[PDB]
Amino acid sequence: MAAIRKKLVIVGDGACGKTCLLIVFSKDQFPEVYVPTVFENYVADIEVDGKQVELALWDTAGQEDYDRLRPLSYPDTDVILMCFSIDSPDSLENIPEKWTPEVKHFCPNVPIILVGNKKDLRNDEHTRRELAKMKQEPVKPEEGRDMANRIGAFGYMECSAKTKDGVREVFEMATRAALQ
Amino acid sequence: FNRPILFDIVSRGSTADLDGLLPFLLTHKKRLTDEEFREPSTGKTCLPKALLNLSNGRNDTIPVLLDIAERTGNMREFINSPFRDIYYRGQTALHIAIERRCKHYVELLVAQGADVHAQARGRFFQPKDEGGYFYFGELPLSLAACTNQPHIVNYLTENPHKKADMRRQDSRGNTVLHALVAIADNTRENTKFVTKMYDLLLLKCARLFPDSNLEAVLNNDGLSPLMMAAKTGKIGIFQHIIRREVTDEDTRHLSRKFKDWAYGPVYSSLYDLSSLDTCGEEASVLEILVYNSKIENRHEMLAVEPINELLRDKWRKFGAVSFYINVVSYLCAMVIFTLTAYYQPLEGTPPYPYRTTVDYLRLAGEVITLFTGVLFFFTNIKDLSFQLLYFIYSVLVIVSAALYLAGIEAYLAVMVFALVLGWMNALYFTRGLKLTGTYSIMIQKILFKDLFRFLLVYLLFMIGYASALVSLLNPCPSCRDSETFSTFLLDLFKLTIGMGDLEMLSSTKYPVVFIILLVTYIILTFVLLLNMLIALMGETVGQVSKESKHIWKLQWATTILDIERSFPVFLRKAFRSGEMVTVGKSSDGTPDRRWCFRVDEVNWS
Amino acid sequence: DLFKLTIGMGDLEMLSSTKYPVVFIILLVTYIILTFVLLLNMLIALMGETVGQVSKES
Amino acid sequence: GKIGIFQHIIRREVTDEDTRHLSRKFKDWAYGPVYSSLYDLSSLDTCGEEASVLEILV
Ligand SMILES: Nc1nc2c(ncn2[C@@H]2O[C@H](COP(=O)(O)OP(=O)(O)O)[C@@H](O)[C@H]2O)c(=O)[nH]1
Ligand SMILES: [Mg+2]
Repeated sequence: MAAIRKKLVIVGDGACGKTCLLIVFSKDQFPEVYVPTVFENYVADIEVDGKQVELALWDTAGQEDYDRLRPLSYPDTDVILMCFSIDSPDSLENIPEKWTPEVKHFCPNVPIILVGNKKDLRNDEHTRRELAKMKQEPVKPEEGRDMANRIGAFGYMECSAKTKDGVREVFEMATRAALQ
Repeated sequence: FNRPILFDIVSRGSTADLDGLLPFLLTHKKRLTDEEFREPSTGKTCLPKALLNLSNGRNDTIPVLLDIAERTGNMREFINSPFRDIYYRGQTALHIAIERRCKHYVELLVAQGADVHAQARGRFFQPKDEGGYFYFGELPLSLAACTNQPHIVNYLTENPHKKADMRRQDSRGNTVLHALVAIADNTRENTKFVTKMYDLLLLKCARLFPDSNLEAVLNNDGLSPLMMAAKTGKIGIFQHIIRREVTDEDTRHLSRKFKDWAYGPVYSSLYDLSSLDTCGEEASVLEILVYNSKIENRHEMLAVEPINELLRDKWRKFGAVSFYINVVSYLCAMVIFTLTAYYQPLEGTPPYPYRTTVDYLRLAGEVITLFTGVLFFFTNIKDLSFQLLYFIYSVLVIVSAALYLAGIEAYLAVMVFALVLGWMNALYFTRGLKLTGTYSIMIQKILFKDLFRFLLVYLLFMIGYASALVSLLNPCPSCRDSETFSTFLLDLFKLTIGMGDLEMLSSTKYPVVFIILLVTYIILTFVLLLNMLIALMGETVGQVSKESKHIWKLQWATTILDIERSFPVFLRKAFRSGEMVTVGKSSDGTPDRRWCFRVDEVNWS
Repeated sequence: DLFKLTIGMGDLEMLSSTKYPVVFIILLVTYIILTFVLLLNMLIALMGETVGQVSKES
Repeated sequence: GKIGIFQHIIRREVTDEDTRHLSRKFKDWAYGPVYSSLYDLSSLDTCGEEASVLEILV
């Protein structure tokens, strides 16, 4: 029948795999060299519970004018995909401090999902050494559930855009929450 | 090179200047969709600016812009860039090409891959009631349908590249057929293409999808296009839908008025009672028409032959009998309640012995009136012109019963008040009579609510002022004590009416201030009563000759629908109007068994 | 007695019988105002016909 | 109570760029019918530093 359209907004810190996740979901191909700052004006066809949903993927960035025009993307949203890198924890501790309030102020009563992008780096040796140089450890799944507890988000699933693992169930959960 | 000069190049349509833009974008890694090429407030990119500055219907800079965009690889984002301003949010470049009546450019963008299902969510794309100007359904196909562009609609629905399905709905759920009902006026020129495009789209959606009826996709408010037409006061499209006839055999199952037999001038037409009489299964167009429709065209739609004859048949079948049964039942219940309250002994504190046979009769009558009250609560909480007054009556009687069980004597007063409301409520039954109709229609409920407000203000004023006066009384006729307030209130009311005596002035220590306060109190009470009478006469003369001449049909329709809604659903189906008839073969090939109502008419042309 | 009271002043002797005179006062005043409104309606009917129906019918 | 000159002074816009300090109704953006204008509030919402056109008017 008619394919409903749901508005999806992906917010997160700089270089936390937002645009890469959107491109992997949409074009099925991980960007090699030229990853755009924002992946904009794309609608993706997904099937959930035998219902056709067109996900209007809206991307937000934290650089230059994008910080100024990020507020304008929030109106009419249906699901919010807050993003934090699994490898980079600073996003995880910043999510509750800045991201949870900004989304709540412009998107009341809207489902909230926080996703652990760059999951592949959890076991990466280089990233582990870089974190140990700064006395840090990769985000644990238990830590992710603990962060979701503070916000009260719809759910927490980890994504690895480079390996194309988890890039589908996250959007399925997002459109399921939007269908509510 | 720069936005201020580039927006001038596209406006002037100078292809000879845009030559160097592509090398500039390649060497600076810039795309036409970056904020350096977008107006900041309106997010208007180059293409929307190119779509208004049209000379002779053509702008040669648009193909050049598209060719530059495809080389940059941003063609999808350039062709679908939405405005960000609250007044135009969501308006992509496709809506501008459809509003400007440019079929060639609509073809160009749809071929290049423009979003054919882009929702324009701006404030101007909101209904007039919600603070907007042009509500067209928010979709590119709906905009073309509401703009009276049949060729653009056909192109959009039959694109080799990507076709817009007619079953899509906007944020409010309004489909393409709903958007043709919200843009339809009552003028003759407007209704000769709204109905034409309505039928065009309905048949197109019937052939494309034989198993789907586009007139069956309810919006977010649960209204089909027919119910939306009934609610929003659009008479022409409502008549067209209720009298729709289509000749094509493949899509002839969409008709609603099937001719059955004819004899020269006279002929019988079976109208289809779909959403006109659902027997409470779903919303019925008649119920939205009588209650929800606040437009002045309610009487015109009630005069449409299927609806009028359906109401007449409902009245004939069980309307009069059930109306008189309800009148008799209420009258007998009120008489029983009056008798049981009267014969009540009230010997000392409640409860009271029911040992005596007369006492047992009182108890039985109290049980009967309690059952009536609890029935009214059951109906009201099932719901949750007299509903509110039947509810307040039941709340009052239950409060009285709770006081009587508690042993509080005060019950009589509360119980008495309830009885008064019961006698006032009986006027609903007298709504039809011409003599007291105008009083029963709106006075007894609306005027009683405003009157309750008025005597609430009056009672608070009188009580506070009585306290103020008794503050001045001589403590020790009307000397200050424990029961001073009640007797003083009685005396004050007596002076307000005119049956008072100036024995009050003898007690007071200070006559002059007491006289001043009383004269001011008479002034304010007279002002209150005068304002009450002013409002009374104003909203009495609010009913006018046209009103009083048209109300009766509506009130009789209200009477019949209430009586018909009072019945249980099985009883609702038992007294259905019309009969099943094999109107014809459906899309799947099975015959359509539709409940149809036979109306006999004449055509002399 | 109530017919006499509604046609003319009647000293309000019945409030001697009542336990609660305030509710009796409220009922009396609401009954009087309802009667006045009903009279105004059933007499504005004729006045409305006189000022509304003489346009072509008289 | 001169409505014409008051109206003109309130929405005075000078297109000349050499002397644009005089203008009061600057235009931030304007697409189609909608005009987003910054109206200068000098001497209107004075806040007590200066007499207010609102106070005199009301
Ligand atoms: N190892 C790994 N690297 C990733 C993944 N997703 C993105 N990246 C890299 O992270 C960089 C920043 O990602 P990007 O999407 O540009 O950040 P954004 O614009 O803030 O979303 C990219 O250049 C990617 O190469 C991932 O799942 N795993
Ligand atoms: Mg990005």
